[PDB]
Amino acid sequence: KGVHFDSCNLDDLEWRVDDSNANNDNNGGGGSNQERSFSLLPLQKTNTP
Amino acid sequence: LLTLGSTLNVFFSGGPEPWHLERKSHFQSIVSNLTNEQNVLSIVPGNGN
Amino acid sequence: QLQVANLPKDHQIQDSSHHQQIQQQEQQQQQQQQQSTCQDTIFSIKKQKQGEIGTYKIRNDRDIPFIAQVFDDNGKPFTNYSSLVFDWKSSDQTQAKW
Repeated sequence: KGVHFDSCNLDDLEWRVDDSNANNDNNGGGGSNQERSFSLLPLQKTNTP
Repeated sequence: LLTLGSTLNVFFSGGPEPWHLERKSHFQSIVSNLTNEQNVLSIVPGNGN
Repeated sequence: QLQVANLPKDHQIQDSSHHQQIQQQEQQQQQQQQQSTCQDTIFSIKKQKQGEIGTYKIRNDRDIPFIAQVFDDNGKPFTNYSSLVFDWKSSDQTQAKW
């Protein structure tokens, strides 16, 4: 406890925003991107940081 | 701006919710820019915001 | 704090029909959608600061039980507080009356 790995290159992660009311509806609907407080930003295809 | 002895009610919106897990850590605070207030104006908190 | 007294229902015998959990999750998801807009209602009471009177919308033509919930000032509710005396009031006993 208090030790990590020296280096981690594993950048491909499955990041999401989650919506707190989505309890029932197993339906492929294009939900309106208006009610969310947050949005996940795109990764730029600029030079590697 | 008020006349002598006039009184107004003032209302406010937005800013932080009482912190989810503890909530007694929250505050609202209302004060004037003088170390001597009680001779010039009276400030009284209301119900809610 | 004031809260609405959600009384227990009758303790009907606990059948184990798993189907009840589906209709509970259906109602919870509909309630989570309605919690976006029904925020002004007496069922949406948010824990007040001391003296912080909240406006809540409620329908006329009914009786409603309320509970006086007592806490220490760490904010914990008491497991028993039946040594205290309470005082129930309204601004107008035509509009709303104990």
